[PDB]
Amino acid sequence: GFFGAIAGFLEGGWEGMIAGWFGYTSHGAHGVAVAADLKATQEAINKITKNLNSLSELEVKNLYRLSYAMDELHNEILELDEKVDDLRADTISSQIELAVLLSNEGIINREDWFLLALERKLKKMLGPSAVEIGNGCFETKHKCNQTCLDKIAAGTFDAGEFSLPT
Amino acid sequence: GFFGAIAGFLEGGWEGMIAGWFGYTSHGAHGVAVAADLKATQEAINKITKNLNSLSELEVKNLYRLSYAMDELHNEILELDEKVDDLRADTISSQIELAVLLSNEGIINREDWFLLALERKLKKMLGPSAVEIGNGCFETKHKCNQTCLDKIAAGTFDAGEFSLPT
Amino acid sequence: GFFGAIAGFLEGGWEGMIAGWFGYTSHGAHGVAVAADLKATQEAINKITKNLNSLSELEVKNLYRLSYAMDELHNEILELDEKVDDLRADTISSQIELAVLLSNEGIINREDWFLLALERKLKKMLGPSAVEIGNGCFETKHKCNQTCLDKIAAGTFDAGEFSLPT
Amino acid sequence: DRICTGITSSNSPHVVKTATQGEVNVTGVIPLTTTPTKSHFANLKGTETRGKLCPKCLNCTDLDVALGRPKCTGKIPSARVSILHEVRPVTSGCFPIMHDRTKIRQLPNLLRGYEHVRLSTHNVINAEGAPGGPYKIGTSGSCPNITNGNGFFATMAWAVPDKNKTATNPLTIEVPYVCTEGEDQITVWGFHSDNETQMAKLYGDSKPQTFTSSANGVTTHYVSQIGGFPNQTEDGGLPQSGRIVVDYMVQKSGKTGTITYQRGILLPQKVWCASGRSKVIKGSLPLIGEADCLHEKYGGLNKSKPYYTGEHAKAIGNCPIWVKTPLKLANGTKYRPPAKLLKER
Amino acid sequence: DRICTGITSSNSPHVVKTATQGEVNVTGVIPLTTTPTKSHFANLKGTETRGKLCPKCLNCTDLDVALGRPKCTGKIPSARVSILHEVRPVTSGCFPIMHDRTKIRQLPNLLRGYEHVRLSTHNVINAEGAPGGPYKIGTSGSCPNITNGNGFFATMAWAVPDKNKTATNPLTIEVPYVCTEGEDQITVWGFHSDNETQMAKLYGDSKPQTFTSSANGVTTHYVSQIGGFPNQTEDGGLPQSGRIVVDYMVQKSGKTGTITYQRGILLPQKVWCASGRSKVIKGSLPLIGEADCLHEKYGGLNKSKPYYTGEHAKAIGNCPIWVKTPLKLANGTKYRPPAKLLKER
Amino acid sequence: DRICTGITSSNSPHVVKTATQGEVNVTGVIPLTTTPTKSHFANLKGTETRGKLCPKCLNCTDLDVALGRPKCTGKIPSARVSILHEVRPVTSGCFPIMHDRTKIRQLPNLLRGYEHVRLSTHNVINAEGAPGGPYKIGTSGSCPNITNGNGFFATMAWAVPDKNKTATNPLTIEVPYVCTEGEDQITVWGFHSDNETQMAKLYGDSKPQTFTSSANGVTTHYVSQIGGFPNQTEDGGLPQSGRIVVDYMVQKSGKTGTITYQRGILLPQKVWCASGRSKVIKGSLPLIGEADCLHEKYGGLNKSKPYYTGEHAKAIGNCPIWVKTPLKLANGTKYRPPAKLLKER
Ligand SMILES: *[C@@H]1O[C@H](CO)[C@@H](O[C@@H]2O[C@H](CO)[C@@H](O[C@@H]3O[C@H](CO)[C@@H](O)[C@H](O)[C@@H]3O)[C@H](O)[C@H]2NC(C)=O)[C@H](O)[C@H]1NC(C)=O
Ligand SMILES: *[C@@H]1O[C@H](CO)[C@@H](O[C@@H]2O[C@H](CO)[C@@H](O[C@@H]3O[C@H](CO)[C@@H](O)[C@H](O)[C@@H]3O)[C@H](O)[C@H]2NC(C)=O)[C@H](O)[C@H]1NC(C)=O
Ligand SMILES: *[C@@H]1O[C@H](CO)[C@@H](O[C@@H]2O[C@H](CO)[C@@H](O[C@@H]3O[C@H](CO)[C@@H](O)[C@H](O)[C@@H]3O)[C@H](O)[C@H]2NC(C)=O)[C@H](O)[C@H]1NC(C)=O
Ligand SMILES: *[C@@H]1O[C@H](CO)[C@@H](O[C@@H]2O[C@H](CO)[C@@H](O[C@@H]3O[C@H](CO)[C@@H](O)[C@H](O)[C@@H]3O)[C@H](O)[C@H]2NC(C)=O)[C@H](O)[C@H]1NC(C)=O
Ligand SMILES: *[C@@H]1O[C@H](CO)[C@@H](O[C@@H]2O[C@H](CO)[C@@H](O[C@@H]3O[C@H](CO)[C@@H](O)[C@H](O)[C@@H]3O)[C@H](O)[C@H]2NC(C)=O)[C@H](O)[C@H]1NC(C)=O
Ligand SMILES: *[C@@H]1O[C@H](CO)[C@@H](O[C@@H]2O[C@H](CO)[C@@H](O[C@@H]3O[C@H](CO)[C@@H](O)[C@H](O)[C@@H]3O)[C@H](O)[C@H]2NC(C)=O)[C@H](O)[C@H]1NC(C)=O
Ligand SMILES: *[C@@H]1O[C@H](CO)[C@@H](O[C@@H]2O[C@H](CO)[C@@H](O[C@@H]3O[C@H](CO)[C@@H](O)[C@H](O)[C@@H]3O)[C@H](O)[C@H]2NC(C)=O)[C@H](O)[C@H]1NC(C)=O
Ligand SMILES: *[C@@H]1O[C@H](CO)[C@@H](O[C@@H]2O[C@H](CO)[C@@H](O[C@@H]3O[C@H](CO)[C@@H](O)[C@H](O)[C@@H]3O)[C@H](O)[C@H]2NC(C)=O)[C@H](O)[C@H]1NC(C)=O
Ligand SMILES: *[C@@H]1O[C@H](CO)[C@@H](O[C@@H]2O[C@H](CO)[C@@H](O[C@@H]3O[C@H](CO)[C@@H](O)[C@H](O)[C@@H]3O)[C@H](O)[C@H]2NC(C)=O)[C@H](O)[C@H]1NC(C)=O
Ligand SMILES: *[C@@H]1O[C@H](CO)[C@@H](O[C@@H]2O[C@H](CO)[C@@H](O)[C@H](O)[C@H]2NC(C)=O)[C@H](O)[C@H]1NC(C)=O
Ligand SMILES: *[C@@H]1O[C@H](CO)[C@@H](O[C@@H]2O[C@H](CO)[C@@H](O)[C@H](O)[C@H]2NC(C)=O)[C@H](O)[C@H]1NC(C)=O
Ligand SMILES: *[C@@H]1O[C@H](CO)[C@@H](O[C@@H]2O[C@H](CO)[C@@H](O)[C@H](O)[C@H]2NC(C)=O)[C@H](O)[C@H]1NC(C)=O
Ligand SMILES: *[C@@H]1O[C@H](CO)[C@@H](O)[C@H](O)[C@H]1NC(C)=O
Ligand SMILES: *[C@@H]1O[C@H](CO)[C@@H](O)[C@H](O)[C@H]1NC(C)=O
Ligand SMILES: *[C@@H]1O[C@H](CO)[C@@H](O)[C@H](O)[C@H]1NC(C)=O
Ligand SMILES: *[C@@H]1O[C@H](CO)[C@@H](O)[C@H](O)[C@H]1NC(C)=O
Ligand SMILES: *[C@@H]1O[C@H](CO)[C@@H](O)[C@H](O)[C@H]1NC(C)=O
Repeated sequence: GFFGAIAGFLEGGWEGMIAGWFGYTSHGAHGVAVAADLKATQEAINKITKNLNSLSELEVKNLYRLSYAMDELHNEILELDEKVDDLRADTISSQIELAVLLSNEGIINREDWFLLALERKLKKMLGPSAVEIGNGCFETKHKCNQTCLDKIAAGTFDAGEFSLPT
Repeated sequence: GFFGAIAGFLEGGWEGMIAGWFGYTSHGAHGVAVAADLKATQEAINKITKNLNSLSELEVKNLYRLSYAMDELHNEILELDEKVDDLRADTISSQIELAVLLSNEGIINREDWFLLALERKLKKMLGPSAVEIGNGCFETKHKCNQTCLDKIAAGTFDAGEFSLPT
Repeated sequence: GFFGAIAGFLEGGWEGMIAGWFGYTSHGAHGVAVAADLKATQEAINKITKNLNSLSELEVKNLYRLSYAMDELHNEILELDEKVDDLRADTISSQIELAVLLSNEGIINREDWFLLALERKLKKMLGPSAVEIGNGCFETKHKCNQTCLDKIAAGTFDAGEFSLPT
Repeated sequence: DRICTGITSSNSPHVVKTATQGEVNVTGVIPLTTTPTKSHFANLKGTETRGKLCPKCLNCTDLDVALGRPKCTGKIPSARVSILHEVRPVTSGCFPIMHDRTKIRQLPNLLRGYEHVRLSTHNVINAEGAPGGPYKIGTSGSCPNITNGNGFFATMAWAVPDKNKTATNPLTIEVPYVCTEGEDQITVWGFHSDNETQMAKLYGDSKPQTFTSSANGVTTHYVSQIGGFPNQTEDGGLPQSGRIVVDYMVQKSGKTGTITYQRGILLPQKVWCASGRSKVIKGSLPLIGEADCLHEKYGGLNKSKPYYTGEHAKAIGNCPIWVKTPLKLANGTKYRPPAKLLKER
Repeated sequence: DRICTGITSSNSPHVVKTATQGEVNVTGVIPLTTTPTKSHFANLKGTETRGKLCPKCLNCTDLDVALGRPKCTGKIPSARVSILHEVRPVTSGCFPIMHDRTKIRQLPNLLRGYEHVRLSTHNVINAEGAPGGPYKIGTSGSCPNITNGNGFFATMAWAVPDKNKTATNPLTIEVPYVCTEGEDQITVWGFHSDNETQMAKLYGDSKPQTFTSSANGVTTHYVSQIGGFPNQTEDGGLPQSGRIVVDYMVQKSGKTGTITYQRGILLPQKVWCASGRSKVIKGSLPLIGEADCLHEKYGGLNKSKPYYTGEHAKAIGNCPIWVKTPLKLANGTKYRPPAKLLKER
Repeated sequence: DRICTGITSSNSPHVVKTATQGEVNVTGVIPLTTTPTKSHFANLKGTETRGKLCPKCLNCTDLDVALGRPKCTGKIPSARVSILHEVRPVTSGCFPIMHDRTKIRQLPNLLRGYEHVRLSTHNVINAEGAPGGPYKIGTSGSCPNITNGNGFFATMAWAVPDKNKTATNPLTIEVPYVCTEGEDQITVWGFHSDNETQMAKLYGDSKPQTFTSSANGVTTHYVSQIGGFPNQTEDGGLPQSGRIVVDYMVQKSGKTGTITYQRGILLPQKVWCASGRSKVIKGSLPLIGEADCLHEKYGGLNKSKPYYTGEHAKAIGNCPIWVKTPLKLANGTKYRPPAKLLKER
């Protein structure tokens, strides 16, 4: 979004993430390692589902025939009735398109707040000795292979086992 | 919100806050201490008031009787007129419900930005020697009892009196 | 906005910024120096342009005369037709005013996220040795005159030339 | 120590509806609706409001004034808002009418949709010299005037043949346009009928007669009845043996009208010249007090809240807007479990 | 090492529309529309649905039941939803009619807009004693009753002069209001005509006759034809020499009607008393099955998606909402170039 | 040193309206509305636009062409948009008419709401053999044809009795349907009347005559006038002593019509067959140039801004949308006090 364009985020992504949309990746001597976060993905899905429920629960009134107007004796009234139906359909369609446009706008914008949340969860769990750079990346003093990231993304990483202050 | 669920914020709150919605709490050897912030509460209230003014200042046109149509001689026209009134009321009601839904959505979402603002105001005023953890909490080198938090929440805290660099 | 009121931002601005809306300013022994950021300004302009395109691309149906109703023989039907036109114009006008109000709300709110993005781009590019205060300002160990800020705002600043760790 | 930012916890008994979280509990709200209570009707605040057509005419109904009954003539004040307080108006006056064979009961209500209404100052045709012979103008004992003794409606002339009492073929008059340029003209005409003996005595023929009118593409046809009438209602109380049938036709500006007739015609004399437009809703009388809005189900209202819930109806003035459900605006913070003591361990 | 936060990259073949970025590619979507398929008409789920007016009357059309044809009398069940399955209803029964000279073909469809419809239990006027002389009631061989042999429609009485076969002037009857207070009254009347010889034999005059009706400000005028009729259609198949012309008039509650007539009148006997309101759309028969919504172009529908795209039309029930374009809700993340290997250098 | 992020400060003379801050001052804006200026009417850009009905017929009005005046016959081009440039159309031609006793002035405007309009190629009835006797077809000196000398309207036949000049009872013709299946049929008929001497000389009776028409449930009744006519207007200028009254009736597809008449009938010959639909607004002629939109108050418009403020009216084409107030989109930053020098201390 407009936030990552200026803050210095990465413009590309990883296909090692198969079990989620948002996740972690560690780059080091061994190369690259990738893991996926499940809770962030789950609540993004939940919010999209609640939005779908909101969109699906609005009612409008039925349009049916006038009871007293007969064919070929009241043609002028029946033409005006048809025009009324046309105009009402047009107005409600325009309103629904506006609501869907707002929904998609919000869904596409949340992608940088879901990533700031991840960045500072990682900062809290990575220990006081790490250094924040500014674009979501962190520099550590220890090796982190696939099992390391597996424990990090699962919310069980403890730097105490790494002989470093916590 | 979805921001505090991932960033690691606290899921509960304090009832020692009686003079505001948002505030500070210090946990230490003496136990817990609580104080409330007045300016944040005040501007949240102000924004809700401006939103109420925006909702209350929209006009629609009056619906009254047709001047030329008489009872029992123009029954078909009068039935169509009643249908027109029904449809217009339905459409405007749907639009008003959409506007109130958007308003409440915004009011409920601002609760995490009002708290990030508080977090970094606290970081600025707490002095260079404090350490940020990542979930809004701070670790200090000095004791902070009720009068300490009273001066912090009032915007008069100066770490110079605590024999620490500022 | 409500974010800068609490976070401690500056309430005023600089008129040394002529080539942009958002930018940098350095205050030191030599006085003040000002420079403007071009990419942030450009993408703010781009988003306002896309919003204008969205506002300008909505259609409603034409209103014209009924084909079968004649003057002075069908006056009641023609009065109801005029009322229908009045009501439809009123409804669509109210919807358009709502959409423009939402657009201006969003445009005015983005002014603090465009500034957080700038703040942490600056933190990334200013080097590990700088210290964040909390309200967007930074403290450096080196002099920064107009050419210094010219290289900073242009995205070519490298602290290595300043004999400091990067 | 540890200093943290937080949010209060309180009783959260209110519920609001959001778009991505569902329904949430909130500390406090701002209501935006009310359900009003039925009241009486009032005067609109800032505008002149019409009840009766001529309120300085005493002992008159609206149809009495519209038909021009003697001692029910007066000046009709202008107004931009009107109240329709009578869905089937009645007379209390002059010669008896068979009200239900035409559309005349609705003539007052029509007249109340115009802002300016007046009665012309000259007669539209000269009655004594109209086609069908020299006429003399008949008066009724059930229609006394200011110095009592005999009268008739001021909008019509009862034309009885002067010398020759004979049958006739249909005759045609062209009714001209006498109002000014922006105004509509309403013309009132009709006919009289009686039992056989009196029909042969007054007119010279004892058969049904045929009447036709035409204006602005609208055509109407009538045939009269000889004897066997229903009972007299809504009149002066004198016994009679005949009845009248009354109608009106509208002439849009510039246009001329036509009437075709036979024995028994009540020719038009004064016409209604009417221009402007007024706003009408249904209500009741008397108008007591003053109010911001007039509502067809609730009477006079003063605006406090922007919206309302209840029965939707027509309304005029400064009114709230109708919504399906009671709406609320959150004025608190979301529900927060009292987890002080949980972290206070 | 360097630990970073990131976002996945996948195939992004879907496109959605935003308000500040234009059109974007997304990994996955949720559709919100369908285009339905034409089906047959069904019974509305939760409501009683009307097809034919009397479905226990066998070998009857709707106009047969509305006119009261012998052996087509029965009880008419109530319903809150009706199907209009015939835009020009036909007879198959009694005496031949010239259907196209009045508005009678639309009488069944009118009757299907009311919730409660019934036929009165007494006659509205006494036919033998009406104005115009003592009458005798005529029956037709093309109209047999339950024990075969001669009948007529139950809504009318064919009044032929008993003793005096002479011409007459117009006569007037007042048709009273016999339904209860909230109900509308529909009155059916008409007239019969023949060739010259038979007109002089039945009535005593061989000239065209004139008929007029008036109710609630609505007036109508007819003149009859002597000889030279079109061909018989939609009848019992017996040869005849004359035809009937049938009409109806509506009396709103409390109101009285009027008919003016001459030789050949079919006087009203049973009237339709009707109250309530029903919801009507156009469809077709038979009704097979059950469905959530009834749609004028698609038949019975079951609601799966909230919206639909196609032809907009009238609909009754639990229905989706019409939109111009297919709409989608994003259920993925924006397109992300596969720049692993770019940074993996 | 201290490096900070900031925002510019400039002149902020513009004001915009937000939803949580009230009205704010902004550096610059983008307008979204204009108030247009009155102009002339043009041709719609991309569609064929109708002004006059037959523009290759010279010295003809629209009512002349609709009535079939000699030398005003021609082919009527199709069009999907029409301009109503005359609210009360006039003639300039043939025999004098009493235009105001029927609805005939509006026949051209009706014809301009259909896309395809044509005049049939055969007569709908044979006039000389119609009921009422053998007829001969009358021509007028105020109606010359291509080789001058005598003519009449092509939509009617003036039927004068050939041998027997006698009075008659009402006669009935059935007017058949001669257009193809999707088309509507418009039939034009009328009658002629004169002073007493000439009525006894032409027809054999000097009394008013009665005419009736009926189609698709719509009925109409007329009575003629003998002598004492108004003055001649909008005709060929020759002196006459009688006048005609002209009317039209519409037959929806498949349906038959009926006329009942007496002495003086102008029987229908050519009918208008009309199908499709066209879009109409009020305007004026001539059409000069080309434009995106046609507006009833402003003429031709070219779309620059998406919205407009002014008088709302009907419009056809590519048009902006009406709004109550001038709207603006912020294209700047909020007002920022020039507090450089305040912090520069
Ligand atoms: C959130 O808001 C809802 C909506 O008001 C609250 O639900 C309400 O809770 C009270 C307390 O239990 C209910 O009172 C009732 O009292 C009767 C006895 O008089 C008892 O039999 C019921 O079982 C119930 O306790 C009240 O009915 C209920 N309202 C609704 C609509 O269910 C709720 O307490 C609020 N807070 C939370 C944390 O949910
Ligand atoms: C048709 O209507 C006329 C209305 O006037 C009826 O005429 C009236 O008939 C009554 C019947 O008795 C007459 O009453 C008489 O009055 C005179 C004078 O007061 C008195 O001397 C007699 O003893 C009797 O009371 C009344 O005068 C008379 N009015 C007239 C002629 O103007 C007439 O009866 C009705 N015809 C039918 C067939 O109903
Ligand atoms: C809606 O608001 C109007 C406007 O205030 C209300 O009319 C007010 O009613 C009060 C009470 O009847 C009156 O004002 C006071 O009346 C007393 C009577 O003794 C007088 O002594 C005071 O000096 C004062 O005038 C008056 O009718 C009117 N007030 C004004 C200033 O015009 C109305 O009652 C409200 N409600 C409805 C349903 O309309
Ligand atoms: C973003 O979404 C759009 C919309 O679906 C994608 O555009 C689509 O791309 C495919 C792959 O090129 C197109 O397939 C076509 O195949 C035929 C041969 O069968 C070839 O001749 C065409 O040139 C084209 O390659 C498909 O038509 C196209 N859809 C549209 C509407 O243009 C697009 O690939 C997605 N991704 C990106 C990065 O844009
Ligand atoms: C006017 O309509 C009447 C309808 O009845 C026509 O009268 C019918 O005319 C036919 C002509 O032959 C009569 O048929 C005859 O029937 C008798 C008895 O079956 C038989 O003996 C004869 O040899 C012949 O078949 C029929 O009876 C008669 N019906 C009657 C009088 O009731 C009449 O012709 C029509 N008039 C015109 C001018 O069209
Ligand atoms: C819309 O939904 C309704 C409701 O489910 C559908 O009607 C259902 O159609 C099925 C299949 O014909 C029927 O249910 C089953 O029928 C078989 C027939 O042998 C029976 O043995 C089963 O025990 C079961 O009853 C039934 O007509 C009906 N289902 C129910 C529960 O009423 C309908 O077909 C759907 N589509 C449309 C276009 O209406
Ligand atoms: C924010 O926007 C508003 C709206 O345009 C600005 O208000 C405008 O300010 C100017 C400068 O004072 C006013 O000019 C007038 O000049 C006459 C002499 O010609 C003087 O008598 C007036 O007292 C006034 O100064 C202009 O009328 C005024 N517009 C309105 C609608 O009040 C405002 O200056 C902008 N900036 C700020 C910081 O408010
Ligand atoms: C009814 O209308 C007819 C219309 O023709 C009137 O007849 C016309 O009356 C004038 C009166 O003078 C006749 O003028 C005469 O013309 C002859 C021949 O040119 C000439 O010799 C005489 O000296 C005189 O100028 C005119 O011919 C005559 N037209 C006819 C008979 O066709 C008639 O007067 C009108 N009746 C009434 C009562 O108004
Ligand atoms: C709305 O836009 C249309 C379309 O451009 C305008 O019509 C244009 O008017 C110009 C000026 O009259 C004409 O184009 C030029 O005309 C000169 C005349 O000498 C010719 O020499 C040039 O070569 C060129 O054709 C023409 O009428 C028309 N332009 C086109 C390309 O069709 C119209 O004036 C605008 N305004 C309104 C209110 O409609
Ligand atoms: C009130 O009505 C009486 C009815 O008698 C009128 O008195 C007659 O009026 C006519 C009309 O001018 C005169 O010809 C008579 O000479 C009057 N006196 C009689 C008949 O005794 C009186 O004019 C009316 N007053 C009005 C209309 O103001
Ligand atoms: C069915 O129609 C027959 C037609 O004949 C009716 O039989 C006659 O009914 C009338 C009416 O009461 C009697 O006056 C006659 O005596 C009956 N018999 C004849 C004419 O032979 C019969 O009543 C009808 N049945 C109904 C209406 O239920
Ligand atoms: C134009 O009008 C003249 C009027 O005289 C027509 O000439 C007569 O037309 C009729 C119709 O066939 C003939 O019976 C006469 O013999 C013609 N000549 C006379 C009366 O002198 C002429 O036919 C018309 N031209 C048309 C209709 O094209
Ligand atoms: C109105 O009617 C009453 C009731 O009879 C009467 O006492 C009073 O005098 C009448 N007033 C006028 C002005 O006619
Ligand atoms: C008319 O008045 C008489 C006299 O009391 C009464 O018997 C009759 O019922 C009345 N008519 C009506 C229709 O009420
Ligand atoms: C009426 O029936 C006769 C007999 O077959 C037929 O010749 C004639 O065409 C029919 N009339 C019509 C209008 O079809
Ligand atoms: C049209 O009228 C003018 C005016 O008299 C005349 O000069 C011209 O010849 C006429 N043209 C046609 C085709 O009739
Ligand atoms: C008819 O023409 C005559 C002759 O000039 C004139 O005196 C009269 O006023 C005209 N009629 C009308 C209604 O203008």
